[PDB]
Parts: sequence; structure tokens; C-alpha cells
Amino acid sequence: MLTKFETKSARVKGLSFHPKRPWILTSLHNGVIQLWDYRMCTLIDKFDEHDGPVRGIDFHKQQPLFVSGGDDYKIKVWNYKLRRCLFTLLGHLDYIRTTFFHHEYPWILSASDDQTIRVWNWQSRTCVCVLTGHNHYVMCAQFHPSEDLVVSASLDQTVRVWDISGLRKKNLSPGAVESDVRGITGVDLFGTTDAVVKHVLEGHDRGVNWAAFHPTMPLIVSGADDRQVKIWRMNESKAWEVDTCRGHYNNVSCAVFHPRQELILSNSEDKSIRVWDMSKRTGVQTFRRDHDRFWVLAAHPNLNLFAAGHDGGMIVFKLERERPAYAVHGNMLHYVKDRFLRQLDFNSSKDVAVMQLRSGSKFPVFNMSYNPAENAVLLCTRASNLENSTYDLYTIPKDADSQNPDAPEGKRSSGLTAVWVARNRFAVLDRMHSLLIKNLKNEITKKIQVPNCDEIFYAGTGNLLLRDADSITLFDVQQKRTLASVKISKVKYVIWSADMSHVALLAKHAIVICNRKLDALCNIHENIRVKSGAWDESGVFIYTTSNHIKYAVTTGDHGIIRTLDLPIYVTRVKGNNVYCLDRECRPRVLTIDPTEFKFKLALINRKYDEVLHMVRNAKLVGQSIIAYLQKKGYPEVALHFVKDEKTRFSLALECGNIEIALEAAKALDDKNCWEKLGEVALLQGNHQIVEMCYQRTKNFDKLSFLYLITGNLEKLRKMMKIAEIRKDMSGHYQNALYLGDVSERVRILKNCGQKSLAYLSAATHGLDEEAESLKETFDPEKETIPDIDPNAKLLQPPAPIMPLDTNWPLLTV
Amino acid sequence: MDSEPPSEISLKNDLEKGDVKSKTEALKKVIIMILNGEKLPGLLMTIIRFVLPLQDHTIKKLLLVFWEIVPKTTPDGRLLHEMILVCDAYRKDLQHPNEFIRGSTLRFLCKLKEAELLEPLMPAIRACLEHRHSYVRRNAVLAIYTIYRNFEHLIPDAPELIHDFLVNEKDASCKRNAFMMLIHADQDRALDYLSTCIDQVQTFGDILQLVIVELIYKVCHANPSERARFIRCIYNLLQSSSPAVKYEAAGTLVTLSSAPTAIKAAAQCYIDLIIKESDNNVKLIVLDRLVELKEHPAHERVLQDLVMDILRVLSTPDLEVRKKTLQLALDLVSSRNVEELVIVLKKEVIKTNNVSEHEDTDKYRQLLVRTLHSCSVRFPDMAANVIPVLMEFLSDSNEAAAADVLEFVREAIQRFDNLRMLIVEKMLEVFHAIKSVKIYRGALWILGEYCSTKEDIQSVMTEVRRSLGEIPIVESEIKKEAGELKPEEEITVGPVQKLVTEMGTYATQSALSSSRPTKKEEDRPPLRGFLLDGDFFVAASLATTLTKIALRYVALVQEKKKQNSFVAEAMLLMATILHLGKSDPVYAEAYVHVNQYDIVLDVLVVNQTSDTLQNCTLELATLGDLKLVEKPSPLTLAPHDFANIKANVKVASTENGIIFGNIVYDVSGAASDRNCVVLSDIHIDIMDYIQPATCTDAEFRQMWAEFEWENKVTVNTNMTDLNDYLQHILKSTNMKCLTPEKALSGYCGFMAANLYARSIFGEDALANVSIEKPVHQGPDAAVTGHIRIRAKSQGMALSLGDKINLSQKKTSL
Amino acid sequence: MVLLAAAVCTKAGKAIVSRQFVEMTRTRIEGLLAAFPKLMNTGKQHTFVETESVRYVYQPMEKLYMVLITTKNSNILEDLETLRLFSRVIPEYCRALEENEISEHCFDLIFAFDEIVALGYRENVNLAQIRTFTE
Repeated sequence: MLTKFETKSARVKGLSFHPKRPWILTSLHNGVIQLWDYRMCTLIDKFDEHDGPVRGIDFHKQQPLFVSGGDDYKIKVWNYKLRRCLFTLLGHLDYIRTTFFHHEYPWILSASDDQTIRVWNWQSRTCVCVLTGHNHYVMCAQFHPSEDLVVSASLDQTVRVWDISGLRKKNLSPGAVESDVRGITGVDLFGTTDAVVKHVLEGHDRGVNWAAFHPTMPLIVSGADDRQVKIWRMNESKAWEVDTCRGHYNNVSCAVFHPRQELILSNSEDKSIRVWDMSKRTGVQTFRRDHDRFWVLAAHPNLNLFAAGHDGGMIVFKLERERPAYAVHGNMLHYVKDRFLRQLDFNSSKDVAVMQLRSGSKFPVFNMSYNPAENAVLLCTRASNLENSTYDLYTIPKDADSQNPDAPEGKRSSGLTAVWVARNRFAVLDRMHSLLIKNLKNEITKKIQVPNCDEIFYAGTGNLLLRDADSITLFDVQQKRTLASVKISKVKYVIWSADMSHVALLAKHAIVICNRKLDALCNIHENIRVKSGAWDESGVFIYTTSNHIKYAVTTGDHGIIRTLDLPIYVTRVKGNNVYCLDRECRPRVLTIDPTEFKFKLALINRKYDEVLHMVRNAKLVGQSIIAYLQKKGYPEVALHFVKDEKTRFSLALECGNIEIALEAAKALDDKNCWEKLGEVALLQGNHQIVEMCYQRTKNFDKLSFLYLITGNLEKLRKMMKIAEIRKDMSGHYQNALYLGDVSERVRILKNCGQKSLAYLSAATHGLDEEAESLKETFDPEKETIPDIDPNAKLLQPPAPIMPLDTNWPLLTV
Repeated sequence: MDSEPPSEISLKNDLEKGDVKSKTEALKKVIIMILNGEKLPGLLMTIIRFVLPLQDHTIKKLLLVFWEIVPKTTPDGRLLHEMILVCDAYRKDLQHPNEFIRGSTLRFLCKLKEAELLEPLMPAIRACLEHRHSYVRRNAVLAIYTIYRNFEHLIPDAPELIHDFLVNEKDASCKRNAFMMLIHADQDRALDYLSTCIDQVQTFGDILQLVIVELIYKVCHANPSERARFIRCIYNLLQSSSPAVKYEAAGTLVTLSSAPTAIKAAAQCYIDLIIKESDNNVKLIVLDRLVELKEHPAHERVLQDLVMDILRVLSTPDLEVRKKTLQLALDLVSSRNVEELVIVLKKEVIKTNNVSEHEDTDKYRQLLVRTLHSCSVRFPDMAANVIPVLMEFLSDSNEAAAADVLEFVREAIQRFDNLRMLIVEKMLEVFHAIKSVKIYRGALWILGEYCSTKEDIQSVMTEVRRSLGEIPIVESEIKKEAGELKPEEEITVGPVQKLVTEMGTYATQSALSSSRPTKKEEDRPPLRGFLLDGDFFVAASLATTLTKIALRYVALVQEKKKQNSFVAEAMLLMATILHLGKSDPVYAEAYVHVNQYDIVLDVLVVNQTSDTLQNCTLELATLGDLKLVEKPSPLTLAPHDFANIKANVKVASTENGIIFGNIVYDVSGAASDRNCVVLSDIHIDIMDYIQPATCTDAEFRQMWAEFEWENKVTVNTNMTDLNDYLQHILKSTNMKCLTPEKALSGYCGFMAANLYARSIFGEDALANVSIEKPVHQGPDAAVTGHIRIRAKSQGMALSLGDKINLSQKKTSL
Repeated sequence: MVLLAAAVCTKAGKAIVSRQFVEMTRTRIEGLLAAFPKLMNTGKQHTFVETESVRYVYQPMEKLYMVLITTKNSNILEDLETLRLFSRVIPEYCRALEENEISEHCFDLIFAFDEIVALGYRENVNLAQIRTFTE
């Protein structure tokens, strides 16, 4: 037993399990009612609906509501989504012990401690029916999964089976016209206290406090004020079917059947919760949890967990399996047993499930294993780890125990374990708790064989006969020898391709998919360890790593195919579909699409024309179509998507033709881009394009520098003026030098107020007159000879080239 | 009603009731719920109906209140019009004989930048054109400016209405009370008028004139406002070497550190700075002005030095002030730090002079000897001062008191070769009363090195050699030491040769000499006897023996760089060390895209189903430290809809109460039980939530000490250095590689990174990545690195441990 | 605006009454006042303390903070002076600071806030001036 949930609330008189969802309601003696998401751990609601004890609690899930009944003497209906009181109704004139909801119309049943249980119709003004019989308290009313009948447990020493659509109960003799009820000695003795009798049941244990059913059985068990539990047939009122379970020490508050085990779980107002044998009907074992007394019990009609309410609070407790072994063939999931019986196949986003016949497991699973050709299933039965049990083989597409006993298919024989192994019809078995090999002599092997033995490892489960004592050991087909042992880190699972020759093992990042023995074919790219993923024999690997099913790869493409609304494990890939089942084991299926897959299959084979159609909004994203296609240094993909002003910018430098850059740079509304593309421009060779860019980034001085280098003199002058005003002394200043005469500087420098510098520059060119002007306007003294000349010839022949390097030739490829 | 968001039904009732008090209270209750930010439009017709025309100020004032904080939003009782229920009968309010209602009305009306009230606010200046108070005229200049701000930057607001429309600002200057709402964008004539007003000021008003127009030619002209600007203006006209002597800055400055010692400590700093600007060597840092309080005339009465003595501190004022003060003595006067540190140290270090400077705790005493002594090592002049003071330290003549003294002085002799010959005779004296290691160690070293100088040695050593105390470390120090210097230059009943005999016995041999040594078995395991035993080639003589070693100093020994030094005065250093200096089916497909630096989670939402999913809404959630920067906003997910919807993503937020998993993404649709479904887009980790932070070597070291990091793993793909994979990955688990903890050479040179983070997890995170990259013939495991990790309870330690391996995700839809 | 809000706080973790001169700091007002004034505005018993890049000026009165907040500033004397005048006006309305009595005279205090500081510019008020309005 595992404790899923345990919240101390104080004395819970009523407890009920939601049939739709894995929720619990508790009604407390403190007058508070609480609705719990016991799996999620999130309080849904909490209401103080009455000062004193609220003894009865129910789900009213026909429309999303819960119903409570309290000692206010009322049955009240409550919203769990809007937290408001939907409707209020007069159940009775005393304590509402248990309440039950009709699924016919919004009718509500309340069982009370004033000896009647009544059903009331809100939708109309009518109280449709009152069901009477008790002479002392109806402690409990309980639904079967059909809505026609209810059972009530009362402390007048009976259990009364009622009809809710009926006036009290509904029955009529076909052998007589007279009423079924007799107040006289007939073939049984009872009073006149009913309209008619469909079924008056024993409840004698000095009154039964509660009654409840197994979800798939008409049988009911009742706990009563004494110290016994008595199991009843409510479908016949037999007294040759009723066995008494003895173990408890004081008044048993309830007893209900465990849906998922072959035991009956009871709880009593002593201090113990006792567990009972349901093939022997006496106490297997007693547990004390020391929360003292238990006044309520509950068994899940959604066959999830199990719960019992105590005087400290309640516990929902777990007797279920986690991470089961499974394999998918074409449309059949085969898995190892979990709650809610056998399920699987169909759906794709819903948490509903539905049945198909593909049970790999139909008996206690010692082993469940697929054939490597996927044609048989081996199920090993009668448990044990001694040296013998039974093993039953089933056919894989549709599974029975035996298909026919008169046909080779579906046979059984002895063997502690038998598990299939490669050569694709073979199996290896343990029948002495050694490794023995199994043949039948042609077809998938069903018959027990004793030759060949080993002295290492110990029988268990597998798919290649896994055995453990310190590692997971693969065993051979026809040899006693260990084929190989694997040791690695796991996430509690073993993943098969679908063929059970091969195995996938989980590692520190993702999963690795491997062949028979331990040989690693490839590694799935993905940062974290996947929960499960399976390969369609190889190639197309589909996996779950969250709430979505995505392909690790198909033909070098990468895609997330679709998301489901639940966390899940891939069951495996056999066919185009991928099939999944989770811990609770609800299915999702998903067709492998030609969405993400076609697009990149096409882009890889350099098709852009194909790819435009392929572009859809089921796969567009942001960077797999509209900006992933700007990721070629010799643009190809890049040419195709260029819609973003940034992608356009990028495209241009990758070609080296910046004509497009300037425009993208423009449409990026930014200077930085113009200077950087201008530099790239100078690199392709041509300075016209550089000028334009550099002019608008305002790098007139860079231009001034560039310009004799380029051999322009006309353009070089334009730069000088528009750098004059900036007082860029390594911009405006340059150009005068660069033309044969220096006069440009002389004026700019005059405006700077740098009269000295202006004179020196001018004077040397033999423009002593201008040099003198500067001296005269400002401080004179021009006579001085610095570490540089102040009057020696400056003349330079400017640019001998007739065509300039703004006109640098180009062809462009 | 402090904050009660559902109470709007009661407020409507309370708002009209025939009792004026109730109405006022109601309207008041509305105000307080809106201000907090809660529900308010239901009420509007009720609110508006009583109050509208009236001159009765309180309700009017209340309604006037509610029109500046929500008028636009509320529309039941107002709707949209030019003369709304905010102002239609508030033209009456503006034109009442009572100044208060008019004034109030004017004030809110003009305050709004509302365009549905633009016309009614314009002649609203009428209400305050007549100025019954200073408040009325100020209210007017602020309201005209607020009108100007509200779309009337042209002729609707600029001239006069009858006295103000943007002209109160002019009028105020010459009127009895000033206030200029004219700070920006307003009449030039008023700006000019404010200047005139500087003279004819009104003090509150002067702060308003002054924010607009500052700098005076004068000293002042009066009032705090002018005065406050004035110190700014003064700092301009003399920037040079701080303010030096703080101006009118002094008044605010004290409050800036009201907690309480820190003000004095700061004040002391400024006063020291101010005294003089010295040489400004190592801890001689006094700036400000060279002469302004001088230093050191011999005719100055009662001198500068009296204030200088405060700064020399033992703690003479309290600890915060102490740390500042010791640095400050050093700073005004020394040679560097050395001079004034020796004086200061002489006072602090242990003596027989004062017993208020000696203590029997050995480390502090020792440290104080080392601090005094480091000054000599720094600077020569100090050697001469230190040795006689050291002998006074010894004179205490407790076992331990001698001991500490002997230990440093012996180091000083290693530096200071045959210069401290004189000390030896003093040093022997207290060596006889003995209960500790330290005394034996040190004494044996002085007496040993110094042998030529003295001749006493059999007698001194021998009382101790046959005396007891604690003797582990004694062995090591005596072993290298006892023979040294001059081969036969002693004799009392054991010459220098007896000493070499002794020296050898004490090291690890055996010999009758000095009435046998105390112990022979050496100190910590590596040291042993043997090196020295081999040694003494030439019997205790300066050559290439113990003497050589003794009269030489290991490596460089200079300054206060901590090479035979300790770095200032021992008490001040503790504080400096402390200073760390830390700086409903649904289908999803998804990829993350970045265009023009916009980071977005691309999602495509797919309805593969024929069924209805209308009611479709899309939301991205805030989980914890993950947040939506804008959810996907399309109403998509309809019958056979493919859509691309973009959800923008952030990584940095504050924890929300909903789940803390990967990324939650929510699509809504038709269904009433699961109207909202959670389905996933691709991976985001728990690691995001960590917040990056950094450490320095001191913070790293402190944290190393603070909490354990023994935990290590070796991570593959740490083959590479710190910079490459390891930094990038460490970054993603919000970590950063900072400072080293390595020790590289030709045999050493693992790369070491000191990591830090301060996780939003109630822990920090730290680690050291050691990269085992071979720098030896026997590497650990070759290339790979072992990361030694922690976090504050090592719950994030583990994150560091595995997120430094690999990490990559991609898709290509 | 220079003055974002003028606010009376309880260090219960909420802005008890507060004034938004023009629609900007609605809900924003409560979060700032609730976190920062609890720590004494993060002060040390200093009238100016600045936290999360907002200048907080304050005075403690009981479990309550009278708070002025700015994130810009025109002059030193001025910020204190509006707070100060506010502190003459607040006991006339509420008899010191105390959350329940502050709560009851939301209207009184709020009106004073609009009057005292208009569009973030610190006007002046006085207890007699306040009277004309609430008359």
C-alpha cells in the first residue's frame, strides 16, 4: 500500500469518490466539506455548509457539480467551478447520512437518519418519490453504475434495495395479481411496511451502517455496528451466498469492495482498518494507522485508487502499478496490467479510453513478452520464482487464453517463465530457474522443453528473457550462455523498437536506440532523457518527452508532429501511426503526417517551388520556414525567405553584394547597418555605394580619408565641407592635403580659430598670402620654423587615374 | 473599508439614502477601493445624482476627487459628452462665491489631459482668476500650464482669459506670492519676469522660479531656495581637488548616514584629507589642498598634531571610526605607511610598559609582533627601532609572551643578517619558564643563529631541553636552527660544536648534550630530520649550511606585499580581509524564433478534428520565474483550423502560485469540464528559475568555508577549457565562470573557475570546474573535468553537476 | 509630474489611502507602498531613502508610514516641505496615523493630496484652507 494522499481535516463522516475524475469529497463533523484533486494536490473547494456534522457527501457529475447532505436536514448542491450554491432542497427532517444523485433528470436522493430515503425533483415543483421501509436509520445509500437501482444500508438490521424511478421498490407477481408484500406468514415472515417488495436483503449484524459494491459485480459487502462484515447478493436475496468476515473489534462503520484487488477492504470505529480475503471471507490482516476510528469508506467507481475516511482526516491510497512494460503491434497495444482493467487503442487528446481486444495480459503477469516477428505473446502465469508455473501464449492481433484448445495456437504448458527471443519464433525459458531453450519444432514455440541449463541469473520478465541479480541480462536463443549484460541509468523503463530482438536504453541525454546484444545504432537528439520513444524499426523515430509527440527525426527532417492534452509514453511505432499509453494507461494515437516532414524533405533536395505549397500553418512556426531559410553562406535557402528586414540584411553580406543590404539596412531604420554594409561594399570593390552609405551614417571624415585613396577629387571636396561644420579635424583637414593645393584647410581652420595651423598649411603650398590673412586676422608671427616646414613646397599631383575607384570595375558573380 | 473589492452593491444603497453623511461615506468608500485598484462603475448614476449643482462643498469635493483618478473608465452615469457629468453643473461649481468649491473644481478640471473635457477646463481658469489666497493664485498658474499641456500648445491656451490663460506665470513674479508653472514651453515674457522676481521673491515661489532659471551674479539675495542653488554655483567657481572644505553641502550630508558611527568615520576622513596633500604613496593618500591647515610648524600653538594623535587608534573611539582612523594616521604622515605604522604598532604590540596593550592570547600578540617587524622589512630605518621594542615585548616574561615575540624576531633576522646580533642575549632570558611550543621554537632559532655573538648557549638551552611544555613544532624549528654561525665562538660547558651535536639530536638523532633535548620526533609528517642532519657540512658556519639559510631570506622579502610582512597594523587588517567586495482536443507544434531581436515561442494550433472547439481562446501562462510578454491572441482552434499564433516569452519574473513545470500553454474551447486544457510546446527547464550572480575570489573563498562543496561528479565533455562548452551550458543553468582557484605550472594547470549564482530557490549555487587536461604523465582520467559543486543545501549543486556536459535543442518544421 | 504619488501607508503591506494626480499609479501605488514602507521605506531612520529606483521620503507614525514618493526632483527643500505640510494636515483629519481611522477618512486625505500636490508640483496647504473644501 502506498499513500498517494493524506490530508488531516478532522473527523470525516462522509467520503465519496468522483466517478468522472480521480477526485475525493469528504464531509466533516466540523461542518466543512472539501473537494480535493488528490492526484494533483490542489484544493478544488471548501464549504462550511452547516454548523455541526455533515455526514453525507456525493458527486453529482452529470453536469459538473457536487452534492452534499448535512444535518441541516437538507441536500444541497454545489458548484465546484464557480463556488456558489446551485440549489437547495429539503431532504428530510433528520441527519442526511449519505446522499446519492440520479442521472435521470437533476433529481437528488438523500438517505437520512429519520428512517426514509427520498428522491426530490428540482427541475420541476414535484417531489417525485419517497422510498420507505426502515424502522431505524438509513445510514447509507449507494449507487451501482446503473442508475435504476440503489442499495441502502440501515440499522434496523436490513439492506433495502430500491428503485428511484419507482415509488418505493418495483415488482409485480406474474403468477398472481396480488402485491408481493405479505404482512402474514407465507413462505417468509415480515410485516406490511412497503408498497411491494423487489428485494429485501439481510443486513443483520445489529444493523448495517454502510453497503457498497465491487464495480463489475452485483455482490455487496456491508459493515455494521458489531464487529463483523457480511457479504450479500443484492440480486437475489440469497442466504446461501452470505459469508461473514470476522476480524474487527468494535462497530464496523463500513465495508466496501476494493475494485482493483480480490480482497474486500473494511474499516471500523475501533482504531483499525482491516483487510479481508474475498475468496475466503475472513481476515487476512489488520492494519492500525492510529488516526483512531473510521466512520466512512469509499471504493472508486472510476477504478483509480481506494480511500477510507478516519477521525483525523482521510487517506487515498494506492495499490496500483507504475511504468508497465508494453509493445505495440499494428493497431494493438499490449501492456502489463494496470487499474481500470484492460483498455487501449483509439483517441488522440482525450483522457477517455475505449476497449479493443489486444490483451497481452489476461492473467497475473509473471512475464508479458512479444514474439520478435510480432505474431505471439507470451504471458507467464501462476506467479512464482521457484521452478515452475504455467505459461499461456496468445495470438497477437486478438488475444484469448486459448484460441481453440483443438488448434496449436493459444496452447499452454509449464515453465516458470518463458520469454520470446530472436530467430523470430523462438523462446527461451526457465523451468528449473536456469536458462533452458524452447522449441516446439516449427511456428511460434509453445511447448516446454527441459534440456540446456545454466547456473547464472534468475527468472523474471523481459522480451529477450530479462533476468537480474545485479544487471539486466539478455540471454541467448539456443545457448545457456549470457548473450550480453547491460548496465546503465534508467527512468524505470525498457524500450523496444517493436520487434523484440532490439532494445532502446535510456542514457544521460535522451535515449539510445540499439540492436540485439548492446550495440548503439544512434542517439536521439534532445537535451533531457525522454520518457519513452520508439523507432518505427529504424528511421522515423517518434517520441514523447512532455505532453507532445514529436519526431526526433524522419529523413533528416525535424518536427514536432502534434501535442496531446495529457503526459504520455509512446507504446511504440509499428506502422505510420505511433501509439501511446500513460501510467493510468489511457491511449493516444497519432498519424505521422506529411506536414513538417514533407517541407524539409523538399528543402534538403533543394526545392523551393515544392516547399511554397508545403508552407501551411500547422508547421509555419517562425524559423523553419520564414527565417530558417536565411541560413546559407552562398544564399539558396536565403533567397527564398527574405521577408524580414533583418533576414534581407543578412542575405546581402552572405552574397557580398550589399545593394540589397542598404535597403534592408534602411528598413531596419538604422545607421549601423549602413556603415557595416558600406564597409562590405568597399570589400566588393566600388566606392560609390560606400559613399552613399557612409554619408548617411555621417562618416564624412572616413570618406575624406577614403577619397584620395579612391582617386576622386570632386567627391573628396563634398566631404570636406560637411565635416568642416563638425570640426572633425581628421575629416575636413584631410582633403586639402589630398588635392594639390591646400586652401580647403585654411578656411576650415580659420573657422576653428586655429590660425597657426591654417597659416602653416597654406604657407607651405606657397599660399603665403592666405597664410598671412590668417596671421593678420588673428595673432601674427609667421616667421618661426617648426619641427615641420612652414613654407616648403606642398604640391602633390592629385590622382593620376582618370577613372576612379568609385568606378572600380566589377562584374559580380 | 481598507480594501474590500466586493462591496459595490452596498455602496449603491449607501450612496443615496436621504442622509448626507451616508452619501459622503459611500462616495469615500468608492475612492478608497479605486485607489487600491478595485471595482467602481456599477454605482455611477447614484453617485452623480445628489451632488451635481450644489455649492455644498464636501460632496462636491468628493465627487471632484473621483474625477482625476478614474473619470474616463466609469461610464454608467456619465457616458461620453463634451459637458459630461464631471462638468456641466460644475460650471456652477467654478462660478460659486465660495472660493473652495470653485477652486477645487478648477483644479481637477484643468488637471486632466482629457479631450472630452478640454472645452470645459478652458474657461475653468475663471474660478481662480480672482485670487483669494496664495493657493488660488498658485492653483491658477499650475492649471493654465496643465491646460497648455492638454492639447493647447497654440492659441487655446497662451494669452489671458480675463487675467490668466498662461499669464498667472507673468503675474505671479510681480504679485505678492510666486509660483511659476512655466518650467518648460511657456511664455518668454514670464521667464524674463521671473528673473526680476529673484529680487522681489516669495520663498516657496523662489524654488519654482529657480528650477526654471538658475545662476546668480551675486552672493545670494536671501531665502533657503537661493541658498541651495548657490552651493551648486560655488562648486563651479572652484571644482579643483574636490570641494576640499565642504560648502553648504555639510547640512544635508550628516543625515545621509544617521546610523551613527559612520558619520564620524566619514567626517574624520574629510578632516584628515583637508589637513594636507602629502606624497600619496601606499596608504599616504591625503588629497584636497596642500596648505590650508598645514602640517607642522614649531611655533604653532597648541599644534596640528593633537588632532593627528586621534587618528592613531587602538580603538579609542569605536570600531567603525577606528578602522577609518588607523588608515587616516597612515594617510597624513608617513614615509609611505611604514613610518606611522611603526609608531602606531609600537602602541598596539605587546609590552611590559603598559598592560593595556599586552594580552595572554597568543595569536593576536604574535600578529602584533609581525606587524611591527614588517615595517623594518619594508623600510630600513624601522629595523633599528623595531629590535629594541621587540626586546621590551619579550620582557613580559610569560612563557607565551616571550614566545610570540621570539617567533617574528627570528624571521626578521633571516631578512636582517648579522644586524640583530645584539638581541640574542635578551631573547634567551625568557625561554626557561615555558609551557608552550612557540617559545622554544623562536628562542632556539635566535640563540642558534646568533651563536658567534654570545657564548651562553649550553646554559640557556639546557634548562629548556630538560623542561617540558608542548614540543611538536619545536623540533622543526630547532632542527634547521641550533648550530649556526661561526664554528667555535661559544662555550659555557658546551661550545658551538656541542650545539651541532644537540641540533642533530633534537632533529631526529640521539646524543648527550644540553642534558638531552625535550623531544626528537619532528612536527608534521613531511618535514623530518634528515635534510639538516646531512647538512652542517661545515660545522655551524656561514658557508653553505643552516647558517646560510638562517642568514638568508626565502625568495624576495620587501615592502608590505606580505613577503616577510603583514600588511599594515594587525587589527585594521581584519576588517579589510572581511570585505569581500562582492559585485477539448488540441494539437500544438512549436519552435522558438528570433527576428529583429524579438524572442518568441512560435506555436501553431491545430484542430485535426471535425468536432466543434469554438469558444477557442489561447493563453501563455506565468508559472514562476517564466512569464508571457504577450500570450498568443487569436481566437483560433476552430473545426479544421491550422493557425500560426505567436506567444512572446520572458525568462525572468516572480513566482506565481500555479505549477512550476516546463512551460504551461493553455488553449480553451468547447467543453464544460475541461473548458481549459494544458498542452505543451517544446522544453524549458527548472534551471531558468536560478538567478545568475557572480563572485570574486574572496566571496568564493568565504562561501567555500561557509558551507561544504565536497560533492563532486566528473562530467564528460569538460575536455574543453572553462571558456567554451562549459561557460555556455553553465550560463543556461544561470551560472557564470568567474575567478580562479588554480596554481598552474609544468605539473599543475587544471583550469579552475569559481562559480556563483544566487538562485531563486533559497540557495546560492557555487562550483569549481576543474578541467583535468593533462599537464602530467599521469592525468586523472585524461581530458574531462571534475566539477566540485555546492549550493547552500546542495539542492542546486546537482544542476551545476550535470548542466556542464551537453545541451542542445533544434527542430525544422 | 515630478511627484508620482503622495501616499499614506500602513506597513500592514498595503497603501491605506493614496493619491494618483493623473491616471498612472492605480494598483502600482499599493505594491510600492506595501513592500517598501514595511522596512521603514528601507530606511535606517533617515527621512530620504531611495529603493527600486524610486525616492521615498517618509516619517513613521505608529505601524504607519506617511510617504511621499518621487523619482525625479527639483529641489532639496521642497520634497520635505510638502510632506511636512501634509503632516500638519493629516492629524486634523485622522488624529495621528492609524489604519482604520485613515481608512475612514479616505476622502479627507485624498482631497488634501490633490490640493497639496497638483499634477506632481508641490502646492501649499494649511488646516484653515482645507476647511472651505470639506465644508
